[PDB]
Amino acid sequence: MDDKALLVEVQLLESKTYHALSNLPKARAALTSARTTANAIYCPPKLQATLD
Amino acid sequence: MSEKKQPVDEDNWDDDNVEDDFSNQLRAELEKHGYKMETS
Amino acid sequence: PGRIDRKIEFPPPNEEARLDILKIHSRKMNLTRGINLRKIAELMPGASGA
Amino acid sequence: PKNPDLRIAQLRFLLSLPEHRGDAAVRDELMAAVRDNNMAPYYEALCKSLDWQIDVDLLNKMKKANEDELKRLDEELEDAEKNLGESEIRDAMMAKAEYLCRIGDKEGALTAFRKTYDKTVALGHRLDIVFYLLRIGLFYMDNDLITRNTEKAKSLIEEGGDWDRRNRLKVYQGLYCVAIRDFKQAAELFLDTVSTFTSYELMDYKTFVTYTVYVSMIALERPDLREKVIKGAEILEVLHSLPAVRQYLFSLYECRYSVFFQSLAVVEQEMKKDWLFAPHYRYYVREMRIHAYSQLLESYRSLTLGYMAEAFGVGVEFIDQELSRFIAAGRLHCKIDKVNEIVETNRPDSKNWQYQETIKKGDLLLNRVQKLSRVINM
Repeated sequence: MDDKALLVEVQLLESKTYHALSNLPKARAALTSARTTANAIYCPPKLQATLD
Repeated sequence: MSEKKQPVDEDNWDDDNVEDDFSNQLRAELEKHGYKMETS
Repeated sequence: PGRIDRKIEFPPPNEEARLDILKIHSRKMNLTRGINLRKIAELMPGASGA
Repeated sequence: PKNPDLRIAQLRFLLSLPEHRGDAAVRDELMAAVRDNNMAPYYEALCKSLDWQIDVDLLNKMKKANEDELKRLDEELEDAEKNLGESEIRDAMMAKAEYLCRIGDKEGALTAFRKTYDKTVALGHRLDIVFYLLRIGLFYMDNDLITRNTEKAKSLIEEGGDWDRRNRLKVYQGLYCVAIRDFKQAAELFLDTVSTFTSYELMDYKTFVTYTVYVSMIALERPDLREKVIKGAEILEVLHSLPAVRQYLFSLYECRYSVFFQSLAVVEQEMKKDWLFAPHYRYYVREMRIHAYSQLLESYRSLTLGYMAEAFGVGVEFIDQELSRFIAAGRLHCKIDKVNEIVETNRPDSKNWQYQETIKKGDLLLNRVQKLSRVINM
């Protein structure tokens, strides 16, 4: 799709549950894809600290 | 080269190493090996 | 043309020619399945080849 | 088809040799056998299971109609249309060959296989036929089929196409588990676990995780077991699902031996419901018990077996009789003792281990040059 701010939520929430299932490198790759997605949004005014 | 002393001469595929050591000692390994605990 | 008899150009390769260059360097590369090099070759609007 | 097909070979075995295990296996096999028009290979099972039932004639006219529907299809095809190779004659005549694995016995299927292998030039379609021989040879455990077509796969085919061979990396060592190679080859090439789609070529995934974790703790104890199965990540996902298997792992690594045997008795009882089963059950438990004894007698040189009366389980005389069988077995390098009641160990040293190896390798080569010096000079 074209909407962007919902992708940063679902990329970060998967990086929780891959880390919750004790898979470290796949949670690394999901977080890195969340970083390069989060570089093109008006404001993550609270989601930045959730990402950080 | 006949030497004139000849005249007579996993299915079990690696069995005899297992069988020479353990033969038939209740191989389900639970009824006494896992069931000592009723004594204590 | 008393000195140099053959002048030979090297234009940037075509889409049919970008496919063949891609097959040489991805030879020892190990691809899984479900992958199309022709789609990737169409993602290069006038690549150099190198 | 052939994609969930290996569950049938489980229910052939699970119904047969334990007759007490005969309640629910017959209930979902015979209904599954009247499904998929399964007609040839169950007459042997119909001798060992329940006696007879006449739906045989009803499915025989069904198996003949589908045979005749495809018979008139490919005879008209081979007599009208004349392009060959991997063409329409090819996939119709393999649909006969797929019919004879799905419904028929092996004999009509194998002669259709060896006919259609001699026709083709695309090695991917050649390797798919070799995929079909390897599966029907895994059904009937034919040891002479599998030695041929694995050599067909390695030598005669796989110098070309790539990363469909990882399907056979699960198979070459799946055949090593049904042999006695439960030791090193099966654990070595089950170690690449990243093929998850529960296909025909990847027959199941969660049981494949249980298979690669049972065989793994015999190849290596601590030449870094912990990196490949404990520090390994994608293996740790699916054993986080299965609670007993992770309990069976961490009892061995974190050295809790009392809960280890409670896990091990469950594993041996769960081992009984396997179809590649004949080398497992006597040999697996006896190897894992002496496996745990070697690391426990390590770090000690003076153990009293009264310390093994409660930090280990129970049964003072039970440890006594099992160590006595193992020391007499030429293994478990220690010396058991009476009324002092102190298990004393002994190990070789630098000098003692390096001399015991050179005394054997020297005599083997000395006997080797006894013969070689006498082959020459008359």
